[PDB]
Amino acid sequence: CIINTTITLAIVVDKLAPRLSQLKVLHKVFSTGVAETRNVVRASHLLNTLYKAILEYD
Amino acid sequence: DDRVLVTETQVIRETLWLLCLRSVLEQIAAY
Amino acid sequence: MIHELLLALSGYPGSIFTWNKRSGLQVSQDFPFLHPSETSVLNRLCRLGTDYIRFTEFIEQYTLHGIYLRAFCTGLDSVLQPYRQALLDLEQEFLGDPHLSISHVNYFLDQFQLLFPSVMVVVEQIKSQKIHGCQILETVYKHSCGGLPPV
Amino acid sequence: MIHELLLALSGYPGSIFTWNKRSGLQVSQDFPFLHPSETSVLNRLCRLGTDYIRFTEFIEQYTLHGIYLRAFCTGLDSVLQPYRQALLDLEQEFLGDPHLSISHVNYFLDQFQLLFPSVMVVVEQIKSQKIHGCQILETVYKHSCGGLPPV
Repeated sequence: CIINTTITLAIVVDKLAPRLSQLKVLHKVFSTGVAETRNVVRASHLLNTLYKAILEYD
Repeated sequence: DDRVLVTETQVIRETLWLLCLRSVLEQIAAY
Repeated sequence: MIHELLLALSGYPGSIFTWNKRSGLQVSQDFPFLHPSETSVLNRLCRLGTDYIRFTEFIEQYTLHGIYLRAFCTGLDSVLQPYRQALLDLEQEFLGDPHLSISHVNYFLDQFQLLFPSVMVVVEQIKSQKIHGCQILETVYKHSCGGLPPV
Repeated sequence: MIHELLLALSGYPGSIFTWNKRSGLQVSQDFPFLHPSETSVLNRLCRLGTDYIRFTEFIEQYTLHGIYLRAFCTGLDSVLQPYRQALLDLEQEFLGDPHLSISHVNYFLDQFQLLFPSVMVVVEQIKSQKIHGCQILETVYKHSCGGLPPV
């Protein structure tokens, strides 16, 4: 729709509200999947963070 | 101090690729 | 100035429309280009902008905790959707004919001007009494039996 | 430049996309016609081309000997078939509308970008440890129990 209606800054942002919201969650869910050495603690602590982070959003 | 003086629509295209001007861009940068 | 205003009513304040942390949106002072009689209707128009800003600031802040507070804000954006959509339209009408004045722009808000005020104290009762838990499903219900059809 | 790139991702390097025997495919330097911010995504895009070239060079070289090495390369082209077929398509979409940018082209690869990397070290273990004989049917199997569904 840019190459082919007027479009400016304040419109594309508000159009992307339900995405820039969903994206902020991943910055906190993934932050606990990156801050950590054995292969069994990096995978257990990750998979357990999700099941904890979902019960927060219920 | 010199500046590039970009047009307006060019910014949105650039923002899509990333996906007061120094202020508004600073927020999208955080994304 | 039209597209300048339609951003001020969106949540972005500027030089013409200064922002104050206590009072709210308001016009700075007299402007030579415009008439000195409009300095009033805008102030009457900003009484609406202050509501949306104080709304979205609270919506983002999420503030108190509990799912019933999360969902209230989640729903609070839904009722606030026709406000935004009706604001995007104003630009389209002004893009067509360049003979429309602030009078027509003020006229277009009509319904939002008599809705926000009644849906402003519902938020104020929450942040001023620490309404925690399912008790929200009554504090909002006790105000649901209001006379105003729109509310 | 589009059809220029779609050849660089096929195994043919040129002036815009120089070839280095050690590093791999990469953009030469800044170009005035294009933006200076794209010089990155292409370099992110070439990390895929380097894989296909180093693949097909090894596939042709057949290098070590043994039928189980011949058949491995014989099969290695089969998994690499959807990569080529999905590349022929990109030209057709660009032939229709001339408003598509590199962003969409980068987006189309999607699956190939997360597959080649995991199927790159399987080759490296062979050429670096002289895996001769039927022992390949385990070295490939020990990596077949990976989590990535595509792999």
